Amino acid sequence: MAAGVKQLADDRTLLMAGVSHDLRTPLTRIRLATEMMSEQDGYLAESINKDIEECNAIIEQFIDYLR
Amino acid sequence: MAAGVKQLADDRTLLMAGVSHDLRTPLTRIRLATEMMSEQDGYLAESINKDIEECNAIIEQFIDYLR
Repeated sequence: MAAGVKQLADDRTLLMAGVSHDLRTPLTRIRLATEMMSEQDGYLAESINKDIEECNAIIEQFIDYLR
Repeated sequence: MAAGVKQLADDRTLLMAGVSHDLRTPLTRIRLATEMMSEQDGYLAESINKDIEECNAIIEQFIDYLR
């Protein structure tokens, strides 16, 4: 295949296992951190897992221009 | 200037204001969320602002191959 392409792939799988793999370990430790005060004020606990949901949206929106 | 370049810039300033701008709003809300249990266990509070410090390191290391 003649074309010359070295920056048109390996980004969707490299951006998840690349950044996610590391940003996924902090929500777990803090899962229990906020889970503790999640009783005196469950609010925080969800405020975390929620920022995580937005973390997945930002990854697909910022990856939309990395193909 | 003859060369043809459309993917060799606008990435360092587009990756900070691009991703940071959004990932910086969750540490503030949680700044107070964990700040609450930061007394019954300040540990968590720092566990957050710390993941943030690593958030800046990961951005410069993942940006090192985006020039």
